[PDB]
Amino acid sequence: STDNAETGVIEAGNTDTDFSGELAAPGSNHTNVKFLFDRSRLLNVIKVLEKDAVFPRPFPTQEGAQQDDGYFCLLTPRPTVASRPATRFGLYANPSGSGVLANTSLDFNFYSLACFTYFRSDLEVTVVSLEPDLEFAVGWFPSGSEYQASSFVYDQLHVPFHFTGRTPRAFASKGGKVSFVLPWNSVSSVLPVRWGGASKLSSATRGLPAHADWGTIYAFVPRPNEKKSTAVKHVAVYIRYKNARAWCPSMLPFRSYK
Amino acid sequence: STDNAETGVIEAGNTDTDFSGELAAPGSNHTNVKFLFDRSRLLNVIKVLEKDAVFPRPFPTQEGAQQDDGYFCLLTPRPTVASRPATRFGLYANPSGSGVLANTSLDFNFYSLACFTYFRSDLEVTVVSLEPDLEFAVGWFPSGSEYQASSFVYDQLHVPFHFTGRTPRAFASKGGKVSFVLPWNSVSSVLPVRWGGASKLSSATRGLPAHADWGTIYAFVPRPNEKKSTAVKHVAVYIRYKNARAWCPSMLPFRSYK
Amino acid sequence: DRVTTQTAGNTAINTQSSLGVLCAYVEDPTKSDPPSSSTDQPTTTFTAIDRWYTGRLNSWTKAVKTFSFQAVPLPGAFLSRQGGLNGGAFTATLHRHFLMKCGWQVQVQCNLTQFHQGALLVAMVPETTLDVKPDGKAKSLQELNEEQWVEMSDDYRTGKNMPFQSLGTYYRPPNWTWGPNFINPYQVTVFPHQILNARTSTSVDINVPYIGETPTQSSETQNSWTLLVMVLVPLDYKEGATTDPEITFSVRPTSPYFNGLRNRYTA
Amino acid sequence: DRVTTQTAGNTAINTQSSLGVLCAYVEDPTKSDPPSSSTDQPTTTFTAIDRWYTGRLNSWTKAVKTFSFQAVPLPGAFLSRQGGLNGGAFTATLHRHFLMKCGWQVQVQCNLTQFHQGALLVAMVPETTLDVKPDGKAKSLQELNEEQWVEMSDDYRTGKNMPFQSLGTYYRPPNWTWGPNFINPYQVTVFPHQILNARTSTSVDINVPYIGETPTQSSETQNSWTLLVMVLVPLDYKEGATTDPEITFSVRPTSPYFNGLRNRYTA
Amino acid sequence: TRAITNSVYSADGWFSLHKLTKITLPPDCPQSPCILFFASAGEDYTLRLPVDCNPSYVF
Amino acid sequence: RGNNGNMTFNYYANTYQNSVDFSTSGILNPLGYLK
Amino acid sequence: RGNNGNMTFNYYANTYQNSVDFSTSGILNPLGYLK
Repeated sequence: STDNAETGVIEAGNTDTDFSGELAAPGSNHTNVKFLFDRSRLLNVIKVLEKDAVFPRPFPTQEGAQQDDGYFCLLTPRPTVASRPATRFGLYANPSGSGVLANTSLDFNFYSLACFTYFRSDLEVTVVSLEPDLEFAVGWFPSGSEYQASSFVYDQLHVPFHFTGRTPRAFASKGGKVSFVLPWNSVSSVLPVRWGGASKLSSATRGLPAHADWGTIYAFVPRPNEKKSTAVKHVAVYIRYKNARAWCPSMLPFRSYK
Repeated sequence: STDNAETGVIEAGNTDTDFSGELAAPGSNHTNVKFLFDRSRLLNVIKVLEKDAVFPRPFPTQEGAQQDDGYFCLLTPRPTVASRPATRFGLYANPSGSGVLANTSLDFNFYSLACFTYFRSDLEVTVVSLEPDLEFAVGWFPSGSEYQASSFVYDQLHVPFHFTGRTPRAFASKGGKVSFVLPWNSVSSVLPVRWGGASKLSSATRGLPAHADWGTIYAFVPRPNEKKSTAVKHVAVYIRYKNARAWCPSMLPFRSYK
Repeated sequence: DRVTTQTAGNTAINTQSSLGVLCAYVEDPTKSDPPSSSTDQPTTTFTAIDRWYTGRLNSWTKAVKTFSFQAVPLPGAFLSRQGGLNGGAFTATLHRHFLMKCGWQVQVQCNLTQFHQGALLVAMVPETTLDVKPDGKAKSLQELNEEQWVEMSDDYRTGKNMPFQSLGTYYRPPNWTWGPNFINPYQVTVFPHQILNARTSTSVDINVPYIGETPTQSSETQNSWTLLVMVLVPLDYKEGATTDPEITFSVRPTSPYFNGLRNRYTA
Repeated sequence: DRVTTQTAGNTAINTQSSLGVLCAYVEDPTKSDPPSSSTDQPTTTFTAIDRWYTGRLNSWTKAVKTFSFQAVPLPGAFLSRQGGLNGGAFTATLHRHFLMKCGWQVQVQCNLTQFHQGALLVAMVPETTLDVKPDGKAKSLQELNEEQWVEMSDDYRTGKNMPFQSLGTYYRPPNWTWGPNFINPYQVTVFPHQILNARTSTSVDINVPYIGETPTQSSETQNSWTLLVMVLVPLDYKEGATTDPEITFSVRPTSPYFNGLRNRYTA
Repeated sequence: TRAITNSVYSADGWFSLHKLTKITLPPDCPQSPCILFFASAGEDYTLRLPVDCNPSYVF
Repeated sequence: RGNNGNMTFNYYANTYQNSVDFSTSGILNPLGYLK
Repeated sequence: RGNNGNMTFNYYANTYQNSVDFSTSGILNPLGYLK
């Protein structure tokens, strides 16, 4: 069918448009955005806390900072680094040495189907243990709050301040899991998948949204600091995007030909 | 009663047809196809995965292929070999030596009552562990998909890519079971019990249906590859044919007189 | 009563000892709807493929044992030209269409006399690889014309010798014992059959509809039916009688729906 | 206004400088009744012969003089495959039917530029032997591809060289001077024609019905039409322009009525 | 939607842009013009069965 | 209905539990008719 | 409705399960219009 594609709008035609044929039946609705993003996937593998940690200091962190890394899961499909929102995703090709290997995360299953710019949904976090018989718990603090980092001596036991709070501290059973659904808490109307504005928190980094997150979870162990174990235990954070809505179509990542 | 059986149709008569008698009562409906196939039975005994395996390469597999066998249960009453659909069923009479003893499977309870050619049903897979206190999980990938065979380093732990996906990865409890019902997913309208056409995937093997399956399950252990155990643990796959329909009557297997 | 002339197109065939058309699985197997797996306009029947294609089949001596069968693949016989069964305008249309969805209507003629005994079991057998050698290769006409009647061994009763993918040199080659494309020779009467007896008829009449795992199957691969002539009682006669009675067969495709037009099939 | 896409079957052809279909001798040359000289049921059109069969024709240099024609026999081009004009399902149906009664619908494409001059006279010429050498033999493709454009001598203007029965050695062989299958080259515009000018169009459109001395003619003998491409003005261009413009043609048989089915024609 | 095993180089056939007549350019015009290809879905193109993606875009 | 005794209550719907066919546009009848 | 097969019964309310927007005061339409 004779067209002009310089116009920018092409009417999607069928076989009957040029030839003799008919329309096929509608297959299914598995491309529905509220249906397609509504399934769980691995987000980040964070180490389980055992003491009242220091939250990671803001960038640029200098050496001699006695902070606690690899502990907080900033719940976001966008690339993160050191439990803080980043712009580039970077893994370690040859991690020999040298400093602190920063925990990065990315939602691999999201950006392959995030052909849009803005995305709003609830979040259903399931925190699966990666340790046999682990009796852990799961904190949370919203987009814009900060970690309460101290302890209080309860009967000569340094019970930390992340055992309590007005935010959900879900306690897992022995060998169980933690599953709860978090609302869209951030101050932005939508989470920018791609962002081009500047956040003026620092020397203004272009393309870094400051409040594109559902918060930040952290696993801990419900014992005081005297009962701190030795081997560092992990946990695995599965998230699901409940009630997904997506705006403003955009690009999919570049599949290299090599 | 005087008849002609060369006609090919014989009216099934009663005692009253030749003699003096009466019709017996209707006994029951346990010959109903939707009722008779709706019961579980052992299909295949597959070994539980512990690392990100290589799926078995297509036939003819040559030596030096470092693939992982005996791991995938192609969910099908038809004869399988090496987790791939076969035409003949072959056990090992004297398995001494010599190469890799290929895992074969057959539904013994089906073909003794598969007096038909085409068969469509849902499938209710129950994966019973054959190991005490085994904490396993059960994957699946549909008829036409393929195994996602790699790993991603999550906090210096080689977590495989078969922990996630858009297909059901049901996680069993410790000492529990996994039971779920799979729809008729294959691209054929019905599963051919007996097939005579040629699949043109290879040099065309006659009688080999390429997409006569409900998919392929695989058991794994929810630990990363560093926590790989030594003793190879098994699991047992029980399937049930929910909502069975069967067409085109055919033959039952030959009971030998010896 | 028993004189039925079955006109189709320009080829009418006659039978004066007709038992009756064994219409299979339905009342009228001619009635069929177009395939639902083709968005293009299908090539329906036309007046040069609605006729009785007839070719010979091998003779039936006294040396033929019980259950020695003889299989005609449909549409495998139109393409390999088994028995001289040349399709003509049907095969020249079957080679150029990718998918083909038809139902068959066969008739096997073997006129015995009143002084002969014997019985064939003509039966349209669905989905069997009885035409294929166990090594994968389909039979050629030089190979059919040397065995003449493929005897019922235990490799056919068990399905031990159906064609297979060789596992390769990696896997240990397993002892094959069974395959679902067997013949249980005592249960071939479940299929759409008539018995070609030496004392009731000379010709049998079977009419089967399209069956298949897909709503239409490929043209060059399918063997959805198989005209199976099986000897239930061996031929016996006193000497002087007409030795080796001929067997023919006449095949008519009822309502075919071709799809996917392309050039002539070159493997 | 001038963008006409002529869909037929599964082969739609396009032209963006269309002058209009020159429907010949009637309003609608598609409408035709079955032959009255066949008591058998005729094979009408079907959806694999209702399409635009397209083959090339020779190039048009500057060396081509005025009135150098080039003739396409219809249906003589489907059978000899002149210019690659392969009929496919039409020729495979034309060889098997003894009589054939169709009307044609042609279109000749030769895209000049606005800086070229020249004019072809495409004209469906009825009942001419322009494809035949004077010695009786019809031309083969090796013979067409050496002259490329059969020049208008006085043997064609007088019809001196049309094919003939040799009288033998008994009669004195007479001085032949004339024959009715001449070309008067100045009067080819009485035929159903359009002029393929270098400044009005790239394609011409002619639609002719079935004509013939009998209500249907034989299949292997007839030359009832002849797609005649005649050069009225020689091609001229300044140097640098696209030398030797191609000429194709697209032929569609409108409503054929085949008769007399037999096996494939073997002379 | 993915030629995993096998489709030999032949899954649903081949698109092929043949040129019918040569492109007749006037003098003082660029040789070798460029046909820009797109690929859109039809008004009846419908998808089914999500799977895990290919995460090799990030490497 | 098959081997299903849960006569009262279906928690999941029809299209989730079973798998219904998509549209396109007792009495034991014999499997072969003499005509 | 999304990937939600629990057609019958919602235990928690709307504003607890979901997160409704606060007020201020199929049919696939195209994402770009030639005007």
